[PDB]
Formats: sequence, C-alpha cells, structure tokens
Amino acid sequence: GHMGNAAAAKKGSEQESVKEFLAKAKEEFLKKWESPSQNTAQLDHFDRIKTLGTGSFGRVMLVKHKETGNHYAMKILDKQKVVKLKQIEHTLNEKRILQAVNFPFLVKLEFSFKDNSNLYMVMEYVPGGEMFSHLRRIGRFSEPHARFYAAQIVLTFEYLHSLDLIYRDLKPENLLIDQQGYIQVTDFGFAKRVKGRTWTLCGTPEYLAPEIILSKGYNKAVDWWALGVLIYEMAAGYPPFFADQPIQIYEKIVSGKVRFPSHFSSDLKDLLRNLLQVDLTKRFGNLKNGVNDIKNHKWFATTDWIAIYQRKVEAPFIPKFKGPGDTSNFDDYEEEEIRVSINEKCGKEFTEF
Amino acid sequence: TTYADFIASGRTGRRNAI
Repeated sequence: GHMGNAAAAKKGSEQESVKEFLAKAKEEFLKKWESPSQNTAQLDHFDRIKTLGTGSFGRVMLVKHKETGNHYAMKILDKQKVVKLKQIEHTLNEKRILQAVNFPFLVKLEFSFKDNSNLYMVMEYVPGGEMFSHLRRIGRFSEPHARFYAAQIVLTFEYLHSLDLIYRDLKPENLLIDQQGYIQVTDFGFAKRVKGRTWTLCGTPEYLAPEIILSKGYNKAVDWWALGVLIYEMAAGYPPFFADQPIQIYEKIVSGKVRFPSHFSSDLKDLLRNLLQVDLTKRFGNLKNGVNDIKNHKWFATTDWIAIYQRKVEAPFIPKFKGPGDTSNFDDYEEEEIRVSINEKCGKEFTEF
Repeated sequence: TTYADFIASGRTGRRNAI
C-alpha cells in the first residue's frame, strides 16, 4: 500500500489524538457558551488612536488601555444602525461565539461593554494587516508560502466544525497576519451553529459554493469549497471564478469547469479539483474520511500539523513592525467622533450583550 | 492573459459580502 507499517501506525495514532483533543475542546466551549460574560470594561479606560477599518454600521479603532498601556482593536457598533440594517441576531451571535471559542488562530476578545449609543468589542490588536494587502502587493504566494497559510485554515475549520460552527465568509480580506507571521480570524458575523443543514443566502460572490447559489439546503462542506477558492487565489494571485458582474461569476461557479495557471504543480491541481467539486458526494471534507482526506493529500505531505498548531514553524514572511501601536500595515481612514447620547437607544434589543 | 482578464473585471479591490 502507500504506507508501510511504521508510518501507518503513526498516522493512525495521530488521528486518534486529534479526536481526543476535539472532545475536550467541545466540552470547554459548551460551558462558556451557556454562561457568557458581560460588561468587563468601560469607554474611558482607553485612549483612541486611529481608525483601522469601517463597515456600514460601525468601525474598528486602535486604542491604548490607560492602566496597562496595552494596545487593542476596539470594534464600535452603532445600535441604531445595527437595527436599521437588520443585523441584531448577527451582532449578538458574533460576540457569543468570540467569548466562547479558544484556538491559536482565532482572535481573542479581551473586553466587551455597551452604553447609550454603541456596542463595544475589544480584541487583541493584530498589527500585520490583512492577507489581502500583502497578496495584492506581492502578486502571488509561492506554493510553500500558500501551504503554510492553508494548513492553519484546515486546522481552524477542523476545530470550528467539531463545535458545529460553519464559518461562511472565508477570504483574504478576513485573514489578518500577526507579529510572528501566523493567521488570525477576526469576524464571525455570518457564522452559525449548524449540526444538520441551513438555508441562508450569505457570503461573498467569488467564494460562494454552488449549492448556496442554487438555493439548496447546505452544510459545513461550503467551508471546504471556500478553502479551495482561497488556496487557488493565494497561489495564482486571482480567484478561480471572476467576471464584471456577480451573476456571471455564479454561472462559472456552477459550471463544474475550472482552469489553472501553467505554474501550478500537479499535486496542487489535484487537491483543488477535489475541493472545488460541484458534486457533494465527491467533495473532499464531505466524505466518510472527513478532514483526513485533506490532511493526508500529497500536497500537504511536508506539513507537520502539530508543529503548525504549536506555532513552531518559521513563517515565510514577517510583516514590518516598528513597535507597539504601529499601524503602517492598515489603510488610512478619515476620523469621525464617537458621540454618546444622553438617552439610551435600543436597550431592549441588545439586553443580552 | 488570464491576469489581464482579472484586471478587466474591475473586482481587484476589497470585496463586500452580499
């Protein structure tokens, strides 16, 4: 067969140990999910420094904690805008997930609180910026560089799926690089606890699985499709399906055809054909052997999964970091003031926050 | 080239969710 006795025994024992780890991680997650934390700081405990990014109902600012001098990333959400954009359940869900999970590549929530106007989530500051910026600047990542990042996503999805969480918005824009060159996942607005199937149309056009586009009930296999898209974009510099308008992107996704750059290795193409598989009865990550079909594929033959988890592998790239509070890896935005009303807004809708 | 086609799509910047 492909493995001799020593390698087969080592691989078998390794997979059993992963099961044992995940069983303990699920017990710890459920305890924190059932009893979430609330109100662990207040606004005047921090100095505001710079805006790191913004959405349609809030922004993320670099702040410095007054007592400790530590820097953090503070997400500020306007309660009135959250309601008007129908994002109440998503916002409460993101905070409940963040306070319950624990994994080396998931960002850590350190404080949360609220006032009359806004909700606040204070997370560790990840100073290297988005993978997106580095990928567009460098052009594309070599296959070993792409594989280093892909291995961290495989482990992170193995963890999340063991908790029955589907992620649903993987893309380079949602992956930050930390000071040691490892990945941090920060946003969980579209994640959902799903043991069986779910039906919501959500995600980003280039990364949507065919079964979402076709309005089917779907499961955690959409995250393994999105992993195929991410690995392709990292290694090519562009995604496998693109067009002027989303409707034409969707035509390409459901077609079952994908084309590859001539510099892709045969091992990489084989992995991608099995992740970007329209037929769910054939898609890697969705079969009887689960995540092991991915972790044991030839393209990952050089990957030491435990060493990646322990952060003992030397990263191919370390972002420029001149010191604490360095923001050079982030875009520049115009600074707007944080007004706090004299009257509580939307108190009933955000009672559990 | 395929790269040129990607540039022509106008979707080279940060992408929002639907």
